[PDB]
Amino acid sequence: TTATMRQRWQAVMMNNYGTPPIALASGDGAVVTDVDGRTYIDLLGGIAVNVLGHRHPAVIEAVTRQMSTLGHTSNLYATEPGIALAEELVALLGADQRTRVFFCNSGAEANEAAFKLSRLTGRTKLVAAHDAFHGRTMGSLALTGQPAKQTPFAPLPGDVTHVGYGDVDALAAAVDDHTAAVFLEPIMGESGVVVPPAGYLAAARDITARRGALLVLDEVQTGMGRTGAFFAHQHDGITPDVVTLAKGLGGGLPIGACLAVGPAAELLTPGLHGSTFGGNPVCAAAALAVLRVLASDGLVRRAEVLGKSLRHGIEALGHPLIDHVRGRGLLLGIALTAPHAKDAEATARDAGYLVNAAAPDVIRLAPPLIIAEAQLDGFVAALPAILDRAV
Amino acid sequence: TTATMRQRWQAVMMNNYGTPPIALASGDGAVVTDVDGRTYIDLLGGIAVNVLGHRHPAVIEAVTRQMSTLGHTSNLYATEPGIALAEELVALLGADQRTRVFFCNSGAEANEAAFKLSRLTGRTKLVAAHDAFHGRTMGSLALTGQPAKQTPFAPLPGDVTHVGYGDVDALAAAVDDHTAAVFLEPIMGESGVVVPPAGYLAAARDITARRGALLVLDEVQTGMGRTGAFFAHQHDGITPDVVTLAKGLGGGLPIGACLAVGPAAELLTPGLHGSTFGGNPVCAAAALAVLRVLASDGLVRRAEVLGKSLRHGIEALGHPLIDHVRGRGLLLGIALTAPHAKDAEATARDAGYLVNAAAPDVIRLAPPLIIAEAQLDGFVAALPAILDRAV
Repeated sequence: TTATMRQRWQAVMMNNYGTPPIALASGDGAVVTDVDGRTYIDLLGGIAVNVLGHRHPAVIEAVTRQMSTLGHTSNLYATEPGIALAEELVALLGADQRTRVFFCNSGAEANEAAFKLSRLTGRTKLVAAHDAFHGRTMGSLALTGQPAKQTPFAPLPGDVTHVGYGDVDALAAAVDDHTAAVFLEPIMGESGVVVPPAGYLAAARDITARRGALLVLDEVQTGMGRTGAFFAHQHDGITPDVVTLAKGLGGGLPIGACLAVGPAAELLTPGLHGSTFGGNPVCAAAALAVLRVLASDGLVRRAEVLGKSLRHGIEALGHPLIDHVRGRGLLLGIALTAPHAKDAEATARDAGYLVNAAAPDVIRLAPPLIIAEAQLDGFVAALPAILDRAV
Repeated sequence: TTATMRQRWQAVMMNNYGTPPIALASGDGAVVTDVDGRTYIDLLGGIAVNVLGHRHPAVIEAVTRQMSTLGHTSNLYATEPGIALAEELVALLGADQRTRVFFCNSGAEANEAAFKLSRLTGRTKLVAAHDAFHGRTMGSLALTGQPAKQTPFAPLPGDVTHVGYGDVDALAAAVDDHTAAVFLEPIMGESGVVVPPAGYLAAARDITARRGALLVLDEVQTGMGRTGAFFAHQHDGITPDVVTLAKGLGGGLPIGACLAVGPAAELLTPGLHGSTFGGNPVCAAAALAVLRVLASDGLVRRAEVLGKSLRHGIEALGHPLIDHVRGRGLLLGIALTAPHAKDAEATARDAGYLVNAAAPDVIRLAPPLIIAEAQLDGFVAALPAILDRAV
C-alpha cells in the first residue's frame, strides 16, 4: 500500500526531499505502475534521466552482458566500455581540436570536475546565471544560482558572480581577465525550461574567448539528443571549452562525464583528480547502448518532430491558463498565466500523467524519447481538464 | 592487445590517472584476465570495491531482476529497494537513537552530504587528519589531508584544520565550541592502511561530544564488513553522529550513503540537499544483495579469520624487507623497511597478483571477501620472491 511505503520512508530516510506522494513498483517504456496498481504516463522521465524509458531491451542486454564479463575495476586498469564510450562522445561533440574525457557518477560530480579544471587556468573567479542549477555538492552548489539553497551551507567555494540569464551586457560586465570560466545551461531546466535569447550562447562564447575564460556548457539535462541535436549547444554553432553530461547519459544507470576541448583537455595531469567508480564497465556499457539506440532508431530527429507537434498541440488548446510553451525538442515548459503549476502537477497525477512543477507557474515535461505519439496526444487532450481542476 | 588498448586510452581519456599499465578483459570471482590472456589474482578488489568479486550470481540476479521491474525514478517517488536498503543499513549500525539515511553515488558525495550537515550546526570549523582521504570534489577535497592534491584547486571550502592522525592531545587541542565536525577514517586507507592507537576513536568520540562537534566516521573503505565488523568503528564500541559509506556498498555498482544519528538525522529538511540518481532501484538492489550474501555466507567473520591467517603468514616469512604488517581483517598494509612498494607492485604483477603501492613503503591489500584462503596462501608463498625481485 502507498501509506505503508510512505510510512516506511518517513521512518528511515532523511527528510531532504520531503515525503514522496506516490510509491512506484514497476515501469515499462513510458508507463509506470504504483504499488496500488495505478498506471501513469511518464512525461518527466525521472527528471530527464530515462531517455529510453524503463526496461529498454538494449540497455538490459548491455548491462547483463557486461556484468557477466567484467565489472568494476577502477581506473588503475584500462577497460573497453569506458574507452569506447569516450570515443563515441568525442565523435558526437565533433570539435576540431583534441577532446578528452573524464568519467564520474553524477551531474554534480561532472561540474565539480569542470570547477577543478577552472582552477588549473590560474584564475579563481567564476560566473554563472541567477536561477541556474549545476548540482548540490559544495563546488557545484557555489555555481548553482539559488541563494535560498546556498545560504544555509555558506561559506561556499569562491569566487562566483551570478548574472541574469540571457543578458548579454550583464555577462560581458561580469567577465574579465580574472575570470576562469563561465558556466551556463543552454536551457535552464530546473528553473522552468528557460530558453535564452537567440544569440546568447554565441555571445558567451565570444565574451569568454576575448577575455581568456573557459566556456563551460552544462548539458546534464539538455543533452542526449533531447532537443533535436545531441548537444543542445550544437543548435547554436559554437564549440565550448568544457561540456558536462549526466542524467540520461546512462539510460538510468549512474554515470556522468566531463569533456574538455583543446588546451582545456590537457589541464588535468596524473594524480590531480579521480573518482573510484568513474568509467566503470557496467555503467559505460549502458551508456554505449543508449547511444546506439539513439542513432539506430533516429530518436534525436524524432525528439525535434514530436517536440514541435507537442508544442503546437498544447498551444492549439487556447487555454486561458497557458501563456506559452517554451523549450526545444522533448524538453518543454508550459508557462502559466497564474501560479497553479503545483496544483496542476497533482491534478495531472489524478488524470494519470507525471509532470513537474518546476516553478510556481511552469510545468516541465521531459518525456522518454521513446514516448508514443498517442501517449502525448492523450496528455494534450487531458490538459484542459487538468488545468481547470487545478484552478 | 594491451598496447592497442593503451593507445586508445591515451588518445581520448584525460590524463588525471596517467595511463593504466594493464588492460582487463574479463573477471570471475577474484581472478581477472587481461586482453592478452594473462590471469591475475586480485588482492586489491578495484580498491576495496569488489567485496564479492566479479560475476557474483546474487548481484547479477538482483540487478537483472530489478532492471526488468523498475529502473531509475528519482526521489520524487518512493521505491522499495532504497527504503529496504536504508532499513538494513540502519539495523547494521545499531545506534540507540533514530538514524536516517541519504543515498548518493560515491564516497566523495557521501562526505559532501556530511559536510553540508556540518554546516547546519551553525558552525564552520572542521577538523580532519593529515594524510586522510575523503574524496576529490571541492568539499571533500578540503577534508582530504593531502596538500599536493589540494593546493592546485585553492581556495577550497573552509575552515579546515588538519591534525596528526592518532594523536589524542592534538585532536583535543583542535576541537573547540566553534568546531562543526571531526572527520576521521577508522583506518586511513589511501595513506597506507594506517591504524590508530588503541583508544583513539573512543577519545575522538568523547572530545567531540563534550565540545558539541559532530563525529563523522568515513567508512567508505573500512566498511562492508572488511575488518571483521560491519563498520570498523564497531570494534571500538562507539557510535558516531554521521557515518559515510561507498566503494563496496554496491558490490561494484555505484552507490554511496550518509547515515546520521540522533539530532544530526534531523538537520536536513526538505529542499536542502539531493542527488538525481541517489537511491535508485538498480544500485540499491545490488547493495541489498551484497548485504544478503555477507550475512548468509558469514563473510564478515570470515574476513577476520582470513586477515589473521594472512597477517600471521606474512609475519612468519621473516623477510628483511618487511618491517611490519598492519590493518584488520581484509584491509591490510605491508610496511616495508625501504621505499620499494612501487617496485613490489610491479613484481607482484609479474607473478600474477594485483596489489597497490599505497605509499612508497606500504603495499596495500583489499581482496574480495570471497577470496579463497588458498589464493591468499599462494600470495604469501610467492611474496619472498616478489620482494627479492623488488629490491
